[PDB]
Amino acid sequence: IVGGKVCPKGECPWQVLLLVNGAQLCGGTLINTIWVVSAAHCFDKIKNWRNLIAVLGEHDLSEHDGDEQSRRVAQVIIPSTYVPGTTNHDIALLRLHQPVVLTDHVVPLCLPERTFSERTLAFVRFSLVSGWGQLLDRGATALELMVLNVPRLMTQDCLQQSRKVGDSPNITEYMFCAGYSDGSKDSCKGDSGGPHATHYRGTWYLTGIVSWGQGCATVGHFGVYTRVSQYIEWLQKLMRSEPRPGVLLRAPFP
Amino acid sequence: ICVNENGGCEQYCSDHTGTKRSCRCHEGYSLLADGVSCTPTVEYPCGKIPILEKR
Ligand SMILES: CCOc1cc([C@@H](Nc2ccc3c(N)nccc3c2)C(=O)NS(=O)(=O)c2ccccc2)ccc1OC(C)C
Ligand SMILES: [Ca+2]
Repeated sequence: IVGGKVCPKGECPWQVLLLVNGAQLCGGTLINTIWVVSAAHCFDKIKNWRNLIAVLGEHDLSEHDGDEQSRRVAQVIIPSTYVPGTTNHDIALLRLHQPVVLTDHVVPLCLPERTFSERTLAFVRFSLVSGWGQLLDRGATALELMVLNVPRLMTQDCLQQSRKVGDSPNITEYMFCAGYSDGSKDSCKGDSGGPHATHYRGTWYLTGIVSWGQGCATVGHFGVYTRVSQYIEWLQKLMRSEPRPGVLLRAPFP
Repeated sequence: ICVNENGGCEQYCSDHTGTKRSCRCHEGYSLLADGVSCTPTVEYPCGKIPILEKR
């Protein structure tokens, strides 16, 4: 996260840290005691699916304070429409091997209904994006969880306010822009998979997933987030399904 | 009704037979008698921050 602040410990209790062989991989969002939403692109280069760990209640990566809860990731579900190495349909649904225990430091973010998300949440201007990603473009990643408040743009506006780039990917109906074009504030590659959380009448909801962009906090460019509202029904149906052997599962989308 | 100001609902809104509207809540919440407000029914409802709620 570039240009944000430390999220006070326990104020982003749905934030997930994903590790592979103990190394920082991506962020994620807890949506109930056994399910985490992250980005499909986080898994493009995994070879050993058995060493994927989700950590809840994490804040400071340098110390163990006892609020952290680690769980093995039993299943990674990706839409059939996602193509590794491309940007569209950038979402993954992870089933934890055992539920996390809800505490003051581990709480799920509400996965909203599609209608409520499209009709109401999509019109809330500012939302929070968080993670342990790069503090600067080509800089070190954060030891403490960072958070940034970003405004959402309508896609016509995003394309109009952005600097034209060669081979630049299209912003589809499964994405949305948020952030700033002045190069001061953005989410970064290490924040991939983390939440874009929106407040509405006293409750926070999942509206986006840190997905892609052109260099972190690059002048003339905004952050691009997966538009979670397009996946509510897909996510809900999978959460009612029985687990299947094998960690990776490709599930039909829609 | 739901398209305009969330039909006055705190959380979810469903449109019915003509000018009828029913508000609903996420799991871990129940609807108050005002028909619009959602109150937690569990210790750790989704989307609420305990350290801020207890302060
Ligand atoms: C679908 C994801 O696509 C991309 C993802 C990314 C990197 N993430 C982000 C996330 C949010 C960003 C933000 N808010 N602002 C600025 C930049 C941001 C970069 C990433 O994760 N890099 S990675 O090298 O680790 C990797 C990439 C792809 C697949 C696996 C790993 C950079 C480019 C990407 O695509 C091209 C446009 C085509
Ligand atoms: Ca720690």
